[PDB]
Amino acid sequence: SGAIYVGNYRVVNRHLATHNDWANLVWEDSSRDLLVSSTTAQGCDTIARCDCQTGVYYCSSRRKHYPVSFSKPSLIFVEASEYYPARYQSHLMLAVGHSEPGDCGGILRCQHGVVGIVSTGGNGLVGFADVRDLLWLDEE
Ligand SMILES: COc1ccccc1CC(=O)N1C[C@H](C(N)=O)[C@@H](C)C1
Ligand SMILES: [Zn+2]
Repeated sequence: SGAIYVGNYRVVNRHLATHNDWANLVWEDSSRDLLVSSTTAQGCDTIARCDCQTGVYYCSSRRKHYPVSFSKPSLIFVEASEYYPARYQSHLMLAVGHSEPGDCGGILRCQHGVVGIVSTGGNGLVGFADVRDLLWLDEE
């Protein structure tokens, strides 16, 4: 589990969105595994607007933050899970790192801010849904 809280937005994995998220929906995209809902309170996270390919992510199944090198956002084939069939997921970045299904939502960050959230993994890989192109998260 986990979310990004920037401005009056909450960014979560679409597959973990709650009824309150759907009832306060701003934007969702199944191909990216992302959903954004509105919040009453202002958040403290800031979004990175950069080209970093190194950062640090939070892994709840180890209670640890790990440094990682990750690929550029791309269209990658992801195997079937409890939440989606096997399909291509867009804007996904892969790294070598520990992950388990409930690690989705952990933040990946660089010196500029939040880069994305854990969305996929297995066998010593972890995949992150990028948010750096969603410029509207920084306003209104
Ligand atoms: C945290 O991910 C794992 C880690 C180890 C093993 C398996 C997983 C699960 C995993 O790969 N997915 C990909 C799915 C997607 N974003 O399409 C999502 C619903 C679950
Ligand atoms: Zn950066």
